[PDB]
Amino acid sequence: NFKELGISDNTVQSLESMGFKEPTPIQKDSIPYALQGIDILGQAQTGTGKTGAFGIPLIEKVVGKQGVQSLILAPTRELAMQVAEQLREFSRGQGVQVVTVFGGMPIERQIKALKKGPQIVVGTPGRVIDHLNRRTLKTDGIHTLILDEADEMMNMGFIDDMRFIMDKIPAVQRQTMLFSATMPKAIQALVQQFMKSPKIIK
Ligand SMILES: Nc1ncnc2c1ncn2[C@@H]1O[C@H](COP(=O)(O)O)[C@@H](O)[C@H]1O
Repeated sequence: NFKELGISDNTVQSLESMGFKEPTPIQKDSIPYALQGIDILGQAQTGTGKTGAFGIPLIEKVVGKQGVQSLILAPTRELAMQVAEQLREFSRGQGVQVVTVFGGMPIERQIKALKKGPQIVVGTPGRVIDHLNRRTLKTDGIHTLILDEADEMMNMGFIDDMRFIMDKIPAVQRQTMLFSATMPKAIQALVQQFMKSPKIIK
């Protein structure tokens, strides 16, 4: 169960309340490794429980810390919103802020949210780069970087954006996770250059 995987009591209560009675296979396989700080390469698709697989240990990692601690990249506004909603449910009542940054709104609204130093930022690669270029997303405290559906981000033209983000965020103290159903050459290059010999989970 989630307790036996190493998850704290308050987070487990929140998971139970959202209907997570038992971990999924990918959560059982990933979570103990994610908690150990190891880089993870997940070959998984929606339906597996992959949001919980990265999100649950991320909550355990950032709770009680200050400033932007983690960045999750998603291919679409819709997936970003869904991931952010789940993370807010996981972390219910523990003082964790989650901020979403994607296109379609003026960037001023997001800048204001980022000034408060949310522990978790979830965004699309293009919008994230806008904040990096404006210095409104500080990378100095970012200790976890998650690429959700890396193949889909590449299908939408974001490979250079992903490369840039992975190069710009300091790597030595960073834990990186990459989830993707397919791994074409461009994605394999990201793993080889920007990750630390990740554990492969299938
Ligand atoms: N351990 C679990 N028990 C029941 N439902 C879950 C569990 N983990 C994830 N889910 C749900 O599984 C669906 C697929 O999640 P994902 O693969 O993260 O897109 C989502 O609706 C989640 O809420």
